[PDB]
Amino acid sequence: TVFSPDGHLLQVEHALEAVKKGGCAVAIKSSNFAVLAVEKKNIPKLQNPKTTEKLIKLDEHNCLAFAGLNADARVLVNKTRLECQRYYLNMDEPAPVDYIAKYVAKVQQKFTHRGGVRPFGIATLIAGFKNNKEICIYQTEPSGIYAAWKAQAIGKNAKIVQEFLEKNYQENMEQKDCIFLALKAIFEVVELSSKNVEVALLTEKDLTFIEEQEINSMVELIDQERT
Amino acid sequence: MYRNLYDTDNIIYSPEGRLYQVEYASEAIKQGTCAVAIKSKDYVVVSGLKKCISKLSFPQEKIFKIDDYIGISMSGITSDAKVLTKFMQNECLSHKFLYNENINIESLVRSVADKYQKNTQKSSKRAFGVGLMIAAYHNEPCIFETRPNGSYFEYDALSFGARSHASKTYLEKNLHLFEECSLEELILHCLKALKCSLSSESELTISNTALAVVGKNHPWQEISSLQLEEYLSKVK
Amino acid sequence: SRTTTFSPEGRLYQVEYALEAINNASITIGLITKDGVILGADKVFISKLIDKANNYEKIYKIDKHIFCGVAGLNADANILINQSRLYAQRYLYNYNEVQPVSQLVVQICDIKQSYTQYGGLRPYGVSFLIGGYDTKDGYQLYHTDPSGNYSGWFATAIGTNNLTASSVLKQEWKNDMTLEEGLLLALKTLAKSTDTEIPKSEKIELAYLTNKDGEVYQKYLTEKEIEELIKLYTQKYIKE
Amino acid sequence: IKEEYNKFKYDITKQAIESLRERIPKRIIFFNNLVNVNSEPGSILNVNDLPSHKQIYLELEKIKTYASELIEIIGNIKLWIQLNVPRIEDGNNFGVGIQEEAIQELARVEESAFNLYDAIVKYYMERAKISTKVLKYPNVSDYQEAVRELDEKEWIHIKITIVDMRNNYIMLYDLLYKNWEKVVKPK
Amino acid sequence: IKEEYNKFKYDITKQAIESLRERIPKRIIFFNNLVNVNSEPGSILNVNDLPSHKQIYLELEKIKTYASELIEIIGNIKLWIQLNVPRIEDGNNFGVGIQEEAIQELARVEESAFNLYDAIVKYYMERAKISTKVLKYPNVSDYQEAVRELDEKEWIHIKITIVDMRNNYIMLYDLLYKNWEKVVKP
Amino acid sequence: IKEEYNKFKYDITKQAIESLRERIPKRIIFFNNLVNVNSEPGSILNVNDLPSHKQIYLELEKIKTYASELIEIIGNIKLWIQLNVPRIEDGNNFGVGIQEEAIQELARVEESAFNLYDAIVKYYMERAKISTKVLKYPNVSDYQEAVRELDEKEWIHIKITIVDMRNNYIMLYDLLYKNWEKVVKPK
Amino acid sequence: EYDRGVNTFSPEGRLFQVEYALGAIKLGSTAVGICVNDGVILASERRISSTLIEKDSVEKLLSIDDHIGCAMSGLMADARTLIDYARVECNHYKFIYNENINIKSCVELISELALDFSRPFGVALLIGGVDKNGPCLWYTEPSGTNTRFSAASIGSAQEGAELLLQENYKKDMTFEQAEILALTVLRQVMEDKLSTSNVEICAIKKSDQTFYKYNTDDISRIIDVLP
Repeated sequence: TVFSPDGHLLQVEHALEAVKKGGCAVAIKSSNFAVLAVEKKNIPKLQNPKTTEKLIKLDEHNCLAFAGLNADARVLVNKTRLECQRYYLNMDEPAPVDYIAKYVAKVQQKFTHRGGVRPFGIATLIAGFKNNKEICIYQTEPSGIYAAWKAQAIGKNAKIVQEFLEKNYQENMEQKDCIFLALKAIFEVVELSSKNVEVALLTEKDLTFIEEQEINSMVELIDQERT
Repeated sequence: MYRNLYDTDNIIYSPEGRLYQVEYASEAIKQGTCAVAIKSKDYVVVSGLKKCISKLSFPQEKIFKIDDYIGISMSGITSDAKVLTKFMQNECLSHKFLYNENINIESLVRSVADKYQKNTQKSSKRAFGVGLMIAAYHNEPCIFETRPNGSYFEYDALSFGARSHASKTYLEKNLHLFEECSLEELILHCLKALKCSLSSESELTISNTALAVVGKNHPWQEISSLQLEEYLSKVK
Repeated sequence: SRTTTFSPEGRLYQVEYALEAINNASITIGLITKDGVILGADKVFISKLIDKANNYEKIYKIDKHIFCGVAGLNADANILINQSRLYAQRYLYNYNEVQPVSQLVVQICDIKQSYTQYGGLRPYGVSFLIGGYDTKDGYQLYHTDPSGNYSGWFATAIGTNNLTASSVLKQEWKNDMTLEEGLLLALKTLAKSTDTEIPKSEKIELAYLTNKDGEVYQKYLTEKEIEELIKLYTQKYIKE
Repeated sequence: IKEEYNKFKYDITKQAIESLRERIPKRIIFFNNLVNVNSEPGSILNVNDLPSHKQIYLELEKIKTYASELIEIIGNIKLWIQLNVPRIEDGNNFGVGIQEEAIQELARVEESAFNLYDAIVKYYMERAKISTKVLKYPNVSDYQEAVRELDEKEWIHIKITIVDMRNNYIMLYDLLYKNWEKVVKPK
Repeated sequence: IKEEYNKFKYDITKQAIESLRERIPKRIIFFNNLVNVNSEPGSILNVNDLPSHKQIYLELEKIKTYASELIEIIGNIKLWIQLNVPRIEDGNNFGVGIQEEAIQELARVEESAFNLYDAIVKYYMERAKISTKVLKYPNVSDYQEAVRELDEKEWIHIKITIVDMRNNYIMLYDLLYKNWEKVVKP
Repeated sequence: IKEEYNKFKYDITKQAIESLRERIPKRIIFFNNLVNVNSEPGSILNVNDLPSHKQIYLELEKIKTYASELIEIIGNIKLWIQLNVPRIEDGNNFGVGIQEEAIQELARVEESAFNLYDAIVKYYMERAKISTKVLKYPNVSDYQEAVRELDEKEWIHIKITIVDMRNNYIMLYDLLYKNWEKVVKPK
Repeated sequence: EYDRGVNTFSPEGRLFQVEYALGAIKLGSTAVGICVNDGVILASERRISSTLIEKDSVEKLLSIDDHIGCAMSGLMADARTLIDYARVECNHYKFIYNENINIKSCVELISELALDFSRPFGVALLIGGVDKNGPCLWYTEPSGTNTRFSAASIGSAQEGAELLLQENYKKDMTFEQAEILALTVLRQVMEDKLSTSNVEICAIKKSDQTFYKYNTDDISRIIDVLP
């Protein structure tokens, strides 16, 4: 990996563009919880659970929904879950989300600076807890940059979904209201299939999923809101 | 088939017989500022001209210090010159620790010139493009200098790339420095070299020309910021 | 260029050619039944001078309860089998129990993923249908690629003519399938993929797990599939 | 003036989408209705339906209409592609390469339709010179055969122009459609 | 309008496949019966079987028919591959090269047949021009020989054209048959 | 002498900025108002409104005025870029290629507009030559038809120059605007 | 055109891979630091264009130690690696020697890490502090040239701020004198208004010998003086 004659990096901008051809994933912060959202696709009558392709855990309080290369997340998560547990062994405290995000960003940065190593073509977003009872959703890019957010989205056509989220983002919301805002982000997959969107409600330091039963009760209301 | 094949690698040789990658480093020292040293009978003075990049900036240092009786003055890139300074500092200080006598000058430059040699045969590491200027005094004041290829020349006066040709010609006809035992005439003779070899219509020496002396009862005493502009930077 | 470099489109080159290199290899069929997972194969015949009675290089054995049907470079397939047999045994040496296949494909796709990321070496032109039985979630059938993006399945038809053979399992497959009915189901898709109507029986090989609380995992002989081939004649579970 | 110029860039974008979604598909079917792809071999490029040749004249008049409408449509489209190329930079300019290939093909088709205007002038000039020789040398029969063959030549060229027209129209729409995301965004 | 456009896409694909399965093999056998490969040397390209030359005239008319049918067949086949070119990408585009090679080979044969109509005009124009000179200079005997050699030249040119037709038809079919899996789904 | 030269360098810089911010945009709107992009196909580049043909003469005369204004404006701009080329050095000169590319395209447009004068002399010469053939051979109708057909071609050719005029101005302006920092300060 | 190797020279006596990164530092956010006789004052922008950001996770003025503050420019993902290295060696110096490190001894080690012969670090800093001998301000480059500056500027708009400081710097300027001066140069080159959120000044006083980030409340009383 070397520079460019004007000043860019041909090995990083290529990798940053590689995450654009991947399933979209949107996260949203709240008062004392942070619901996540992801939109995947599967072949019908085959591939029953999609081996939990998104919404990976790292600890009891640190969810992670990546986007991009599905095969390159295993090495990224296994090199993270190990560090999330190693921190607990050396500091006797569950790893804060500020440290995990600072570690995932250092992992991708350690792969572009070195030579003869392909960069991690994967952009993620980590939603967890800080040392105090707080919740700050982070977001890391393959270049190595990272910053917290109140809402963020990555994946295929992430600009049009992040732009919509920039307008109707309220300050503090309700558990169902915050889900509806994340469920109003089906602006990537046409017809809003219930077998495509997957959300998890990370609350009270204990992650949990969201059953498809209440999904249909919320995904059907969007069709009766465009008129 | 020529002019572009034998140019970018430190391993290939030209069909004529010239290592053109190392030859660029010898020319890379010419883009730096000028420097000049005078070897008298018992003293050695080094005149170095700094380079103020901007009005708000400060002139970067040119003349350094290695030991009490050993001080160098780089001329080239600050990237590799600083590395050779640390290698020369850890080497001479180890000699005063492993033994008690001071380090021999020629036995020191032999280690520094060897550092250029180790960074010339390997394909990965490039050559240090920097023209060193080692001025010291142990028993007879000698002045040594290196190039990207391993070399030593017990010079009596030198110049370094800015207006070296205008400065070399002044030293070629000024060979009375050996009998100019008076330090005052030496520093005026050394500063006269820069004054007659500076750029056109530039400021002569407005406290931006580093000066250092070394001799019999003189350690590497950097010329203070007051002793030069009182009479040395005022004679011309 | 090398595998370390990316492409302006975002895809890769070495892992993309390997995905196409397995398309020129023989087909393999995966199938989960209500009794045990079964597999299919296609012995490519360079000539009629092979043994054809004792061996077959399309379905191997990983452990006493985990078995895969390889498809791709037969040369590079032997390394991963020699690498998966160690992980299937190092887990037993470290935890005194059988290894779940969900924890095996992760242990084996990472060895592929590690090649398409550094080292400057070529990737593994191999992809296989690995299935087995476990106490945690019953029978399973996973499927790896040269990139490492594994995924669970019910029926897969990688090798040559995948899209045609996979469509057969979209309709003819049922949620409830017995062992004998599943074999006949997987026998037709193995034959019509090669644009033929009946297998020559000096061809395709099948395997099946069907844990009878001991994981028998019996393979098939050239005479045992004759009865299966004869049953296809009467009851034809046709192309459609 | 600043408003009128910005209005023009807006005015271009409108015209381009209108041409690709309606004007171009309509012409594809139009030219196809004159020379259907499903015709059997030899039923198109023949001479069975054949002073100056008034029949060829009438066919050329329709051609000139077809030539005019083609050049006008592509020209704003060509300019429109030009308006979307980003600032020239070193590296990560894969999209300008896609853009340049599209501009190249548009100019090629334009040269093809443009050459019809010059080719029609050549027909009348060349035919007249040989005919003068027929008047001067009425028994050398090859001059009269040359006249006959020239009409058969021009008749074939007229139809080959229409098929190439037809095939280019679908090829232009299909080409832009596949690379549409790089056609609209600059980089 | 959306329906009419999609309907066209169905009609082209049929015509291309139809030409390779029936139209192209039939012409292979057709041209071979006129210029058999098993003929002894000199028995094809000869002048043994030889105002305007009415005998030469009838054969060129047949040539124009052969030329017309070739351009019509190749033109839809050429168009069909063009609709099958995938989106342009950097790398892993070996299949577009076959397509590029295919358009080049199809266009080469097409341009060759296309130039015969202009070439036939050149024959009559040149023969008529020399004939005018014969009227002006009736005793210079090489002009009478000139009439003979031009006809022999055109007769040879006619026959080299028919073998090239035959040879082009087989080279196109043989190339597509061997590379059949890669031409449709590159 | 030193003063007049330095005065010249100032005079160039003024003229260059003045031309791009005012002189060039006003002419863009001017030519666009003559050939509006929103016209439906075939209504501009047609021949519906069509001794020598005095009517055709006035249209060619307008082109030469337009041609004059184009060559003069671009020529000083080209010189300005040339005076802005940095000293030739090895490496980090991707931008000089961009500068060179701008000069290359600018010279191309200049040469293109320059060729109308050569194209216009050829028109009168060919039309006069064909007319001699009509007087010598008054019954071969294709010579009279060639003259008629010639007028329709030249009328179109006049109009194609105007569309290319319009489109070249935009291609030049868009390129310079986006690459403004490197043409002035290539570093 | 010689661009394959990383350590290739030039026939004119110049480097190539280092010079590529010389233009890469001219794309980051602008910054400006003034070294006065009483201390060092820094300033920077805050490109938080998207309002969904937390606005505190992204910072341009990190801290090397409690006595040395610095700025950043260029590749933000690589700038953190050098700052993390400076935070180690400066702290490692305090463990060996009880006194705080000198900037002349700290900038020389922050420059030697940009001499990896990987790739050169495309980042320029504005390391400043009040270590000893009064306050000093240094400006490093990827080439390794460490030039002590009295008032400099790094960023995409560093050209305009260069000539402004030359016509405004006076040696007898106090903290409050330069604090307004540290904002008038930012008011010139700015595509926004100098609000209480886009500016993130901080200073190191000579008295307490420690740095103190000027919060949102303290900067409001300085941005309203209208220079």
